[PDB]
Amino acid sequence: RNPVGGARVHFSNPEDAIEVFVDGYAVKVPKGFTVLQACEVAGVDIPRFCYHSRLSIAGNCRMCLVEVEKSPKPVASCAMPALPGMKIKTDTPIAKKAREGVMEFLLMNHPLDCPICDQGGECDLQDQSMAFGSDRGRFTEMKRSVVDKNLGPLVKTVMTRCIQCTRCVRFASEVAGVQDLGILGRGSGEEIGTYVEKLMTSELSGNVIDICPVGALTSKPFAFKARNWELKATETIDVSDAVGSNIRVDSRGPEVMRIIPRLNEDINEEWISDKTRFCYDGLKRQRLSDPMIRDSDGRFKAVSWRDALAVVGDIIHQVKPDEIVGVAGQLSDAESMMVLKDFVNRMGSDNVWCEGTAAGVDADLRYSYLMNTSISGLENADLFLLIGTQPRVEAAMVNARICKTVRASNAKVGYVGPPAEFNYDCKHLGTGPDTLKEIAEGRHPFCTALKNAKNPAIIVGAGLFNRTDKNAILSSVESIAQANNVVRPDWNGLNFLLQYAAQAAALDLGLIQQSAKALESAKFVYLMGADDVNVDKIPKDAFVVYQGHHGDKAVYRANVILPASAFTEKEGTYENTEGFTQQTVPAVPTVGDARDDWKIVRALSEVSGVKLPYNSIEGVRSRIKSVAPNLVHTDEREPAAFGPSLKPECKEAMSTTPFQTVVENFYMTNSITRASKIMAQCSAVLL
Amino acid sequence: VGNHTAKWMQDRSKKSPMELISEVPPIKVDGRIVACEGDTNPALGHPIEFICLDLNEPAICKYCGLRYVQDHH
Amino acid sequence: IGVPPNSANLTEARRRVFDFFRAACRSIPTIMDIYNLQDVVAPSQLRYAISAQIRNNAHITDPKVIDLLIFKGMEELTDIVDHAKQRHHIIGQYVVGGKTDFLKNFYTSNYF
Amino acid sequence: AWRGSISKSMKELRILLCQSSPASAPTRTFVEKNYKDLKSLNPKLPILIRECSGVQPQMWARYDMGVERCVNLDGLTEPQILKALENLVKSGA
Amino acid sequence: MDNQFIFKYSWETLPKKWVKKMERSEHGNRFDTNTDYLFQLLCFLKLHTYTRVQVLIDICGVDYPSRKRRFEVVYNLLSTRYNSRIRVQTSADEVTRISSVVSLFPSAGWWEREVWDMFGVSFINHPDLRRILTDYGFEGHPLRKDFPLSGYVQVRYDDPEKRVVSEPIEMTQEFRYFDFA
Amino acid sequence: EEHLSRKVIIYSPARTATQSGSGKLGKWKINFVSTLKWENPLMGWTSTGDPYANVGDSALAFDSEEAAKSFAERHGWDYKVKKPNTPLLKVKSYSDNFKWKGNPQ
Ligand code: SF4
Ligand code: SF4
Ligand code: FES
Ligand SMILES: [Zn+2]
Repeated sequence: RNPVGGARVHFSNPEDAIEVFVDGYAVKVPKGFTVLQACEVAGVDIPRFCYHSRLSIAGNCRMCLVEVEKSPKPVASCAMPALPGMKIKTDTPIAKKAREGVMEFLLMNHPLDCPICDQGGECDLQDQSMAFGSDRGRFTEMKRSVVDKNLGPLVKTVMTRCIQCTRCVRFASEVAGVQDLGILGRGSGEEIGTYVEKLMTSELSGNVIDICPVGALTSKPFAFKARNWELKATETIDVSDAVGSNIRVDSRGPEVMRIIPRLNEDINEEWISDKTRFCYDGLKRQRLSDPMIRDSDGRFKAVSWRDALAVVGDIIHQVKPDEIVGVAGQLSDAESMMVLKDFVNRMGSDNVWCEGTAAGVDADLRYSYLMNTSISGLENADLFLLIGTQPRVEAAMVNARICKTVRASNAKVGYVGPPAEFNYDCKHLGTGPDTLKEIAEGRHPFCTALKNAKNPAIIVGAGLFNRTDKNAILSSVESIAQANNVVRPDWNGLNFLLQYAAQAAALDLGLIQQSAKALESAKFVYLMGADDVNVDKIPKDAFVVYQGHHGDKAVYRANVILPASAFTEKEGTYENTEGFTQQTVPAVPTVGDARDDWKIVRALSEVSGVKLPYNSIEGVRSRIKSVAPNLVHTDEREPAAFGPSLKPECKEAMSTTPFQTVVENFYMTNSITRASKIMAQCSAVLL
Repeated sequence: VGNHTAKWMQDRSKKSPMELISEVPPIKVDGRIVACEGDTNPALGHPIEFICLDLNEPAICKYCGLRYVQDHH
Repeated sequence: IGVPPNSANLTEARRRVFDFFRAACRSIPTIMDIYNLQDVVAPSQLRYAISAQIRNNAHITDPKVIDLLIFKGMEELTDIVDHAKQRHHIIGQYVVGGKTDFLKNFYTSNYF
Repeated sequence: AWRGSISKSMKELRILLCQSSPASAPTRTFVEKNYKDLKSLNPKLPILIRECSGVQPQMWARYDMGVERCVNLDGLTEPQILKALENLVKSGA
Repeated sequence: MDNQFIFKYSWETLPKKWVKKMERSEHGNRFDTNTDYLFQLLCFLKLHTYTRVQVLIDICGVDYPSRKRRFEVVYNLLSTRYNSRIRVQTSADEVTRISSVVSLFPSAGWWEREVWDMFGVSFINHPDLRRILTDYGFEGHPLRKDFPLSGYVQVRYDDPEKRVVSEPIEMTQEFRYFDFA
Repeated sequence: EEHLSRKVIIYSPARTATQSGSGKLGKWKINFVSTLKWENPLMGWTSTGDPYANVGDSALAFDSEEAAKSFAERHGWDYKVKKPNTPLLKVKSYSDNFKWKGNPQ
């Protein structure tokens, strides 16, 4: 029998396996599995409300009761460990009657507001009432009622629907790492709340909407807007950061209605950040929809594609080749970056790079800008040393993995960098490179803790990559790693945390800034979605072309605007921090006269007189095969082939400037988020 | 007058339902709980809704917009 | 008259192809009259279109596929002749009477 | 002295190889044996080592105007991978 | 003549190679047969003294895209002599012609035309096999699962040509698929 | 002809995150990536001109990867397969809620 949901079962050793019977059937499960898990392996779906596979067992809803032979009482399958020879029955009259009684108790005080409850149509309570207890209600007394609580602009609250499953409280304590929700009172009058007035400030707060089985906690911005049966589901990935969280995009017509997490055990474990979940509002706001050239009065005027491309092509031939600069945005896909690099190199320029701190790093070896441990591999670490990175605001899901590892395996965390608020206990070791020198020289309790660690993990933030003393910092970090045997054939504990979705693919493709001051001497600047570059460094007489879907400052400076597709409207290749390559899936049509980025670059190259040897995205990917073949081998995990030993020795001195903060505002990180009501309100109240 | 009502109502001669329901004074109740059916005949109203009156602010029936307050405290 | 059994091999299927092609060509004057094409297109262009349709499927090796294609061609010919739907430059499914394609498609739309 | 003049001749050098395949073993040995000296002698030359699970051992050089040349490294010994590099540096550059 | 007698007697009397599957159920007695034996089986059932299946009630196709032979052709038959009903089924694909039963049941003529129109299954020895329900010159077979509900073309009056004409479809409001599963 | 050359995706839709039940998995679909829709300028209704607007999610279905791949290759479409993500069952114990913190450090 196939396991429920195709769940995979891993056996450490076949000797450590026991035999249990689920409705006569023989199934084999690892030692330590619960009765419910054995039922799932058998393919039998046990109803449940309070149990969640990613949260500690509670056993309070009593909906998972089954009959076990020689047991006097019905058994809570979610909590009872499986034993050899156990005979589990799930469809006996005892189990059915227990389920009917529990369902009757659940619906006793439940409000009659399905037509106004957003959970309607995707409600576990409705389905289990239809299936297990198809008992005619007989409760005729007065129902209890509960007042609503204010939890912020993201989570809408209707507490009459709450069934006291305590999933939200356990999520807050165990996953979010922010203990704000509790269960107050006693008996039937117990109420989930914060007691004092306070809003849920965790960056993972939005997941309580997913985990709540009833409509007690719902998305406030999504409130009442649609029913689940009229939504089209598209399976794609997020581009808010360099994590590549798997998401499902729900749309109705040419509009994205909501974004909910998608299961991926290796990346985000059915969780997403609040930025990922609530940034969809900006997709329909301040969209660049038509090509524009600034008119005589210095005002933008809408034109056709041919006219704008002719203008850009004509003016790009009037500058020196070293005076052409192309910058790729943080949301750029690999195909457009490759086409941009080819176009700029074929005009005789080498000034192509991706916006962000890691613009001019050494990209020779792939280990030097990727999380070599892998996100799932972090759970095996016994010590964490974070150098110049705030994972909570830089990579929310990576920080969630670190917090989960700390909670479960009692791993230690040492932090070097500016003061920051962590959701887990961690020693502040210092603020800058002097701490790195101290760590290298030893004589510290954390130094011997690092030496006494079996699987230590160093995580270096990409924000340190733009410092003047970058080589010295990297050399010191690698010396620390070598002295403590951090990199071994059985353990790669050296990691570099990127911040932008496009950064990994850009580094793989070789989009590296050679001249450190090429922007200050440029006369033709192509900003392909690079809204985060500082545009006052551009000379006032330079011809600036902006291509993208949003924009605030670069749009003001741009002489020509070329509307581009958004990540929800195209199929593009993105690589995350750990070197995992994924592809987006189109969910909605583009707006106005927008085009895909690589299409725009290829069209301009043809207009400019350069003939690129590809006319489709397949040709672009075949070209990419000659540069970074790992970018076209999508959804594959591959270990590092080369390590620190090949790096040339560096003797640069160590500067005294402390580490700076990369993400000043978690909600304001990209042009999509900066065009959203909800993100602005979160910045206003949740920060 | 708000953005919600302006999406469908293109006549300003009459008050919108939002203003009309807001003009109905809160119903005073002896007790901390009240059940609203939206009609004197329950079969002609909306599904019964039990509303808690523990807060000082008037409590709103989520089906018909009627508002209730505790009479004494 | 009745639907024949499937061709046993490629030889008899080819014979059925030749019969269908002859029947299609012999009906060209009727089609020219029905659609008033005297001043629009030559009869040989119709013959050439039919033969080109036959040639574009010259790689087929399964006799059953050939038999089905012949049956569909006969039905389409019958509807063209017996139940003509006059348009102008179009009979049934055939149109009667310095930049690469990528740039034209890009100027057209974002869906190629 | 050609090894110290690679930057003057090409803008970018790429070496594609398989991590585990025997066909890529000479290329992996060449990288492990020569990258240190090549990068020390050419500190400003991007030498992109890109490994992929199923690619044939290849080596690419990118010159001016985006012109590129490629050499197939299959069936080659570590010193002949060095000759090919010298040829790429000295001719067409 | 009850469904127990029909099942047992047909097992005892029919040539074995004609029937691959026999179902006895309150939903109906069902015989499955290869396409090459369908005609002979139906002739036997019609002529044999103990069956006298004289009325062909209908023929219909069912599309199963997950199957190598995606089409299933169902023959619903009736014996007024014995007040009993029988269902006989065979499978088919997009290019394999099956035997017509018009010479056995004249009523089959139009039902076969319908199967060909709706699904694309062809019938050997059918005297006049052309589409019967769709518009003249229709392309495709609408009851196939992959055929879109609104089709591919629509018609409108064209004043410059002074006639009704066909163009590719354009939907003011697309059909909304509500997935309640 | 014109619609037989389009590119499609063969995939198995994953389980929704709003429900704990798993009864809609194991099905295989052919995504036609129909993303050309607009608003009718009379009533604001969502209009389309793509015949495969909803057939991939309403009618066409396949019980296995192989069946969908065979159908796509018989119809001549260019298809890419996306393997579905599946959960990893891990040893969980209710006793873990009361783990000893050890002697004070
Ligand atoms: S949670 Fe909402 S949809 Fe579910 S039973 Fe309660 S009111 Fe109905
Ligand atoms: S609010 Fe939802 S998740 Fe929290 S205890 Fe109530 S029903 Fe459970
Ligand atoms: S799921 Fe086991 S008691 Fe709730
Ligand atoms: Zn009411």
